[PDB]
Amino acid sequence: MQLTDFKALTFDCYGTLIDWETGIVNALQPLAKRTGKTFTSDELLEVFGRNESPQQTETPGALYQDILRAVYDRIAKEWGLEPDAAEREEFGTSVKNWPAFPDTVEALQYLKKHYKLVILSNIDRNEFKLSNAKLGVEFDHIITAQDVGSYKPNPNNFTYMIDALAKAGIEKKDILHTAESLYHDHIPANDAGLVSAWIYRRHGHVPSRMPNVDFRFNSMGEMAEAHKQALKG
Repeated sequence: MQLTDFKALTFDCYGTLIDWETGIVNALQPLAKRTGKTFTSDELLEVFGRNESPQQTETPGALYQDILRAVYDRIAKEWGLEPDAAEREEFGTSVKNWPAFPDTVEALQYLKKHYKLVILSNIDRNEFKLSNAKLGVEFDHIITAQDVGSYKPNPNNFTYMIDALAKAGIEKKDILHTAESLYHDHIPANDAGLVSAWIYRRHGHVPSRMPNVDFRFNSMGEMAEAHKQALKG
């Protein structure tokens, strides 16, 4: 089991490459400032998570911005504020502002030399295009929840991706699924017969079980460095 056994990295974007948590903390600043209260990042993320839950659907909405706009309205109400149209507009379009983790770009640029790179995203393709502009590489394949008709961890998202890759010449055994989320990514990766690289980020949705993972790295940078070390012998 070696990182060189694989030809394609199939990535989660949001949570693995793009730091959605920081993006949401930042995006909540205008509304939060209006409350006059000071929140910790964990507090903001708790409020976001609890208010995004009721927006979840089986068939994905075409535009992720509609989820964010609905969450904005709910949070403003929770905080005892009237929603503001301008604030809602900005919050709803905030994905483009969500930052890459500081290690992401250099790691992707290195890994792009050696692997076919794939995105499997629950956020729509147009938002991803805006994130892609700050990720520093071209992706070979981009698969979204809208394409599939469901959100990961639905197994169809993985089957669709695997089938797309097979048509592009990549056998299932040559895929390394690289992601932060045990629940959204590694449980279904296990069930789809993929090998997993867990990019654990800040570790330490509740996964029903702990999935098997074959590699563990704190960041994409660490994964890239492990590849470099592997090549050294």
